[PDB]
Amino acid sequence: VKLQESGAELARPGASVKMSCKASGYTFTTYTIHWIKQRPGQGLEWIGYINPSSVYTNYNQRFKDKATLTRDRSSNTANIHLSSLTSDDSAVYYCVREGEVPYWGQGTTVTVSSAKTTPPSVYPLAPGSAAQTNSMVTLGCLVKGYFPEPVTVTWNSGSLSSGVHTFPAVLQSDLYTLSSSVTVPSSPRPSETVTCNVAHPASSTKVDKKIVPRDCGCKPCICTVPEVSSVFIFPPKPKDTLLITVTPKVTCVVVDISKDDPEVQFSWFVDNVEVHTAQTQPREEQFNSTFRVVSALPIMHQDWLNGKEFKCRVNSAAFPAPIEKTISKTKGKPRAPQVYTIPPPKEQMAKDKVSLTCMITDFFPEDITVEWQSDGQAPENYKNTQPIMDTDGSYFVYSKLNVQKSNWEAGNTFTCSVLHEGLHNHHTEKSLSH
Amino acid sequence: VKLQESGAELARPGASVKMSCKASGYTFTTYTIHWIKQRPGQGLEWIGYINPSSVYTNYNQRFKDKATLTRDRSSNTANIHLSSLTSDDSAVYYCVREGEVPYWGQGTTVTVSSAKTTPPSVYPLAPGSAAQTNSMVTLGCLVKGYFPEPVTVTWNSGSLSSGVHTFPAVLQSDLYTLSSSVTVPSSPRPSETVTCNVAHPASSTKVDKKIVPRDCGCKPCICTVPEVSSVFIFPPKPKDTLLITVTPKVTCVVVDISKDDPEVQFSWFVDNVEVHTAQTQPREEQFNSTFRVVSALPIMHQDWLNGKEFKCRVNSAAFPAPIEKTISKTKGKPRAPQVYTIPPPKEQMAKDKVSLTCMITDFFPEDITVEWQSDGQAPENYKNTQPIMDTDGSYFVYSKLNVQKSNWEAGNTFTCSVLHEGLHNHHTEKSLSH
Amino acid sequence: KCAHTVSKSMSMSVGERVTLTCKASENVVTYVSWYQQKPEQSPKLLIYGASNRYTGVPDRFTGSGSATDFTLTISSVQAEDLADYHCGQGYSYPYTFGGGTKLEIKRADAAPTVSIFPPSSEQLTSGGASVVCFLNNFYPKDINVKWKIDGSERQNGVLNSWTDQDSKDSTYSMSSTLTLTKDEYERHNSYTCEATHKTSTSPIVKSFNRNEC
Amino acid sequence: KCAHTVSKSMSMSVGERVTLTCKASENVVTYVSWYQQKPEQSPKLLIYGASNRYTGVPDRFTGSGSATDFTLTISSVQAEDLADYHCGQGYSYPYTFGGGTKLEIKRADAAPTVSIFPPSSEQLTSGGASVVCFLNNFYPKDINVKWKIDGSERQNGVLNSWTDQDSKDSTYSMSSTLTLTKDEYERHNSYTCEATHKTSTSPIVKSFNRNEC
Ligand SMILES: *[C@@H]1O[C@H](CO[C@H]2O[C@@H](C)[C@@H](O)[C@@H](O)[C@@H]2O)[C@@H](O[C@H]2O[C@H](CO)[C@@H](O[C@@H]3O[C@H](CO[C@H]4O[C@H](CO)[C@@H](O)[C@H](O)[C@@H]4O[C@@H]4O[C@H](CO)[C@@H](O[C@@H]5O[C@H](CO)[C@H](O)[C@H](O)[C@H]5O)[C@H](O)[C@H]4NC(C)=O)[C@@H](O)[C@H](O[C@H]4O[C@H](CO)[C@@H](O)[C@H](O)[C@@H]4O[C@@H]4O[C@H](CO)[C@@H](O)[C@H](O)[C@H]4NC(C)=O)[C@@H]3O)[C@H](O)[C@H]2NC(C)=O)[C@H](O)[C@H]1NC(C)=O
Ligand SMILES: *[C@@H]1O[C@H](CO[C@H]2O[C@@H](C)[C@@H](O)[C@@H](O)[C@@H]2O)[C@@H](O[C@H]2O[C@H](CO)[C@@H](O[C@@H]3O[C@H](CO[C@H]4O[C@H](CO)[C@@H](O)[C@H](O)[C@@H]4O[C@@H]4O[C@H](CO)[C@@H](O[C@@H]5O[C@H](CO)[C@H](O)[C@H](O)[C@H]5O)[C@H](O)[C@H]4NC(C)=O)[C@@H](O)[C@H](O[C@H]4O[C@H](CO)[C@@H](O)[C@H](O)[C@@H]4O[C@@H]4O[C@H](CO)[C@@H](O)[C@H](O)[C@H]4NC(C)=O)[C@@H]3O)[C@H](O)[C@H]2NC(C)=O)[C@H](O)[C@H]1NC(C)=O
Repeated sequence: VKLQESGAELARPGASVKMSCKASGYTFTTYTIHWIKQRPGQGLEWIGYINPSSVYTNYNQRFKDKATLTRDRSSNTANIHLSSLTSDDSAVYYCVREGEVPYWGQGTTVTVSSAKTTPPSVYPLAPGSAAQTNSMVTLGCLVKGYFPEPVTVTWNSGSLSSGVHTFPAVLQSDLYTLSSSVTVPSSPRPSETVTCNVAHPASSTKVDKKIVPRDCGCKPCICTVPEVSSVFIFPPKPKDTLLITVTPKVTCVVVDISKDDPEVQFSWFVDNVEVHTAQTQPREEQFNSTFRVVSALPIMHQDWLNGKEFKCRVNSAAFPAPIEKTISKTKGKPRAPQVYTIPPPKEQMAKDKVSLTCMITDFFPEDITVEWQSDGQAPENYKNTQPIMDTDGSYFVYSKLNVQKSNWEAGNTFTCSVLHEGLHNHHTEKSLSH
Repeated sequence: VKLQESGAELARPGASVKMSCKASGYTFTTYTIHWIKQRPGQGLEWIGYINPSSVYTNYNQRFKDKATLTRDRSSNTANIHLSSLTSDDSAVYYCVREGEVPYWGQGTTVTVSSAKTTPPSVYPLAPGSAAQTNSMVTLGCLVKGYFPEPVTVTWNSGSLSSGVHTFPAVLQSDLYTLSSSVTVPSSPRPSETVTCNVAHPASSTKVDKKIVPRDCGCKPCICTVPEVSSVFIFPPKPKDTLLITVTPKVTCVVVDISKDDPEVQFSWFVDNVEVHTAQTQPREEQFNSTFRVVSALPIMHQDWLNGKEFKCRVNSAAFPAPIEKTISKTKGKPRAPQVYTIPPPKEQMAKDKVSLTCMITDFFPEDITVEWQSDGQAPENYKNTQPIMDTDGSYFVYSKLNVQKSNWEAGNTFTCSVLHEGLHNHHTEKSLSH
Repeated sequence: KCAHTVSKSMSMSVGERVTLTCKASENVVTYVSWYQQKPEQSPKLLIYGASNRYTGVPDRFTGSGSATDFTLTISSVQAEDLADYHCGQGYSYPYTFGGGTKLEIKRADAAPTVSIFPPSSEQLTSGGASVVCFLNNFYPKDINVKWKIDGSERQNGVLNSWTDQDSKDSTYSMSSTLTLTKDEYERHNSYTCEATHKTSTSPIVKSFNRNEC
Repeated sequence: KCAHTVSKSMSMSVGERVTLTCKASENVVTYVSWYQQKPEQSPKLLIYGASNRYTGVPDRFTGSGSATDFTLTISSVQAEDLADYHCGQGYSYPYTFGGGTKLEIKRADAAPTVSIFPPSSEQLTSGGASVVCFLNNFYPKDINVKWKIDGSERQNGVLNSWTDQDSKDSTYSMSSTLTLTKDEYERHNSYTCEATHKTSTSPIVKSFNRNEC
């Protein structure tokens, strides 16, 4: 028992278009059928009107001889041929049928407009952080500058539909724009994401905007004083913290020192405790134009290894504040490098020299050291790349050894030793031989 | 017509002390005078009692032969000599005069305690911000850990006294503590300050604590900066200067910009010539405390490749001189990387994933770029080490590709492409396959 | 040839007996037909002729009239009664419908729930800044939005879209964006989106001070 | 040698005729003397002997008694009547005063005015955290403080100091601090200082997040 209308969208002022309110659910040919319209927040305005056969065809004022109402009883359809379109014809057009005008269709909305079809822009609305209280972080999405209407805003691909509030679009100087809100629980947002799925039908612009939040953390006070000096604390070499007979010294040196800054007086803190360095003060070295005071304090292996801080408090006359900086460790749960060996490739076998790389991988942290060993002792040439974080979050390093064909082919055996904490007794090593 | 008592504060349990209820306002010598006490929230306990002359001297139980009541009629004064002080003697001691015990004095409070005179600590109580409504921001001050009593809390040096509520001190394990509140209008607080003035008489600790509101979060970094900015010109990415469809942009950006330095007006020089950038001026970005104006001017490949300079002249109001800096090339005679391929090692062949490295060596300069290609197109995971200068003066880089055994053994073929100027047509590539 | 509907809108609570008439310019001897047009959907023939309820229509609904007047009494409102209503002159072409009335339902006061949002990082880079301010779920629609650029000032460039009376919720949830210059925004810090409804005798505010978030 | 004062405390409103007696162990033939001891100050000889008001004493005050009993009627209370009162046996040493009564004045109910304060930034750095909670101006003193570490729990380490019946205000204004571990406090967030007086049948709460600046 139904009739629905077809095609009729945007049209240039004056031009024409034809809509066809299609029916079904009974005998068409025995019925009178009108067309009516309604403009923005307006009343109902009756327009054309044909009849069963096609005899009478009563139209009216605002569309006389400029809009034509056909019919095709045979294959159930009514029509309207909007011709001279005055901008004031913009509306949605229904299609009923007499008896007393009982069954109105859906409606198609024409828009008599000179404007150009302009695709919008999505602007995700994330809250200004604050505190996520009351368990309800309402979100929103902004669609601005689209012409004409309408647009379909759906949340998380229509999955979400608890409490959303899409907003009636508003015309603003030939440009439409509106927004939509979405009341959700606090917890799911940070975690399980929310997207703004929208499409401008008349443009075909399907878009999904993931509402990412900001970082209200106040970490903006990074500066650099050009007047007084600035100290830098450097970690001990991994080999020192590994080889037991070697004593791991931690340094901390100042830079911008003139012909006034006294001995500076260095003082360290191994976990809010203070201690006697080792008179570590080779100090002042007439550099580029300023000096440089060193403080190479040795410390127990196990201390760094267990993970202890290292403050380097210092006090001078010019200093506005007795500055200091720690240097604890690289954190986390230590991973041992798989460490492998790859002899010179096939392609490179006629060259004068060759390259055997030592491939250490997926370890943690970068605190590691590498050496090779031709014959049976410390060699040269070997160079080590710098620890770079691979896919999973691990690291890996290559160590290339250079030698001649005579040396290689003479099966002199070369060895790659790797020192990393996660290693068995803080060490491992593999060997290559022809 | 009055009598007031003197000295008698804290005393070790057992030891002694003498208080002297002093009089005036009449003839002393013709009067009988007692002493009475009252302990914490207790009743009145009569004690000694002398007489006019000094004849009768009726004492009582709790103080017989252990407290002595003297007199000195001549120079108007009564006395008490507390000797064996049992902790249960701690109280305030009055001093009346018979007729029927009409004129009691002020009272001195003894405290028989083994405790040590401990000075307190002031802790200002600022409200947890919130909204200052109802026009009455009540404040408070906390005095904790003081022995013995008492203490004098005064607000804004006794000036304020509208509605304050000082709180009865309470003993808590040999430690006293209490607080005081102060009802004031909202407006004056933020503005006209309020201090907490207090003193522990028996210690002489006069202290004034300012009642600042709860120190909030995001504080303006606003690091201070001197005489204008400094610009830095950065070279284009090697891949841009190599891939022909990509256009090699050379940048140059300023840093120390305040809320005054205008648009700066950037202008480039390609060999003492000047040219029109590409309105390359995304400019000013509110950074740490200062802005940052960018100037990403594109340029022909062959220009850089041939070796042309790049001045970045700029002029502002604050600028003492229209500064500019070029960025020509790396010079030297270009060496092409030998570029090889090494599939996953023997040792690592049972693992979940594997590593095929691309070994590019002895080239020049570091201006080079690398990509892999599983199947036959752009892949993921591959990471590139940073160019490091080998023995002879050349360079070399490793590029690791990560994949699974199924992928590898399935002979899907992977390819490593390398782009370096010294290459045939600025490019080369090798491939690995199982 | 011309017919007008009484009370452009009517706010009634359930069970309330609501009536609205339609006055016509001439005599139209009982040839009017009231149509019910619920939001976002096609009208429906409610009653025809004088009264005579069309099939599929509740006994509560009732028509009346003769020549220049035509009532439509509804003893008791409902959720099924939220919509626009307008008489349709059917005597003689051209046919002309009433102006239409909007029956808004009452449900006792309910304050808003504001939430101010600062312009996205993507918009700010293209010039421009849209400070949005959603004041959801509230009744009635009688409320005034007042923005404050920094200290205390409205300005122009405010877009205030409401929404229709929700069906189950029965509340308006108007938004109020505010567009302006990129750096004009950067010249200011604290953006206040004040709002004054009836519910709270005091104003409902919410804002922020332009910081890295 | 022993004398006891009737009603340890008495709550009367102005104009009320209040009386309190003092019973003695033996016969003390009219040798008692009532002393008035207003807060924070030395006692004052009110009446002596049987009655006979001491000079500088109001006609309202009145003594009576003989041997084992001794009254002290006061037709009409006042501001000048807030204090403790206790008879003093003066027949024969050792002299012994009553237990003392506390005349609290009535003024009709008045709810408290709570205000919770979070431990200062200075105390927290020395270890320890004192959450204070002032419940000022209220009548009567019949109230129960209940703290909540985060969710819902009292705990111990609470210090509840009252204050004496104000003279003009006539209200108690008890405070209630709460000391604890520095990080224990850091392990929790929302601190609730609930309070249940008579006035409001419902409880009076006030609290905070801890994430407030
Ligand atoms: C005039 O004075 C000086 C000196 O004159 C010369 O200066 C050199 C640089 C040339 O210019 C030369 O021409 C001049 O003649 C001059 O330079 C100095 O001032 C700048 C000011 O910025 C200062 O800058 C810092 O540089 C750091 C790098 O410096 C190290 O590394 C380089 C390169 O490898 C090396 O050349 C340096 O010598 C230095 O390396 C030291 O060297 C000592 C010996 O000299 C080694 O000693 C060993 O120590 C170990 C134990 O540690 C054992 O005891 C061994 O036995 C012993 O031999 C050290 O091992 C070795 N250290 C290392 C690590 O190799 C640079 O790191 C630093 O950057 C930090 O700060 C910035 C902010 O400014 C941050 O953004 C950075 O991120 C970084 O901070 C850290 O960052 C990490 C993350 O990356 C975080 O995790 C950390 O938390 C964070 N903080 C900390 C504390 O780590 C900064 O750039 C130079 O270092 C100075 N020069 C020297 C030689 O030190 C002045 O400019 C000039 N005056 C003026 C006005 O211009
Ligand atoms: C507040 O303002 C700023 C901004 O706030 C942030 O700053 C950062 C640094 C953090 O502190 C953060 O917390 C703050 O919020 C702040 O910092 C700035 O001031 C300092 C002042 O010294 C300035 O210092 C310089 O830093 C140079 C390094 O900067 C580059 O590299 C770092 C690390 O990789 C990177 O983080 C930076 O972003 C920057 O990298 C740029 O980034 C842009 C995009 O941001 C890329 O864009 C690409 O460009 C290419 C084309 O080039 C294509 O178009 C791409 O498509 C496009 O995307 C660039 O590619 C990328 N460049 C590079 C190279 O990767 C450092 O180089 C510089 O050192 C020179 O000067 C010293 C003397 O001072 C010399 O001694 C050095 O040697 C060097 O000079 C050159 O040296 C070589 C030899 O080594 C010579 O051969 C050359 O001749 C010689 N001259 C020249 C001209 O080359 C210097 O240290 C920071 O750079 C500023 N921050 C930024 C982001 O730029 C302020 O400190 C703060 N204010 C105050 C008062 O504190």
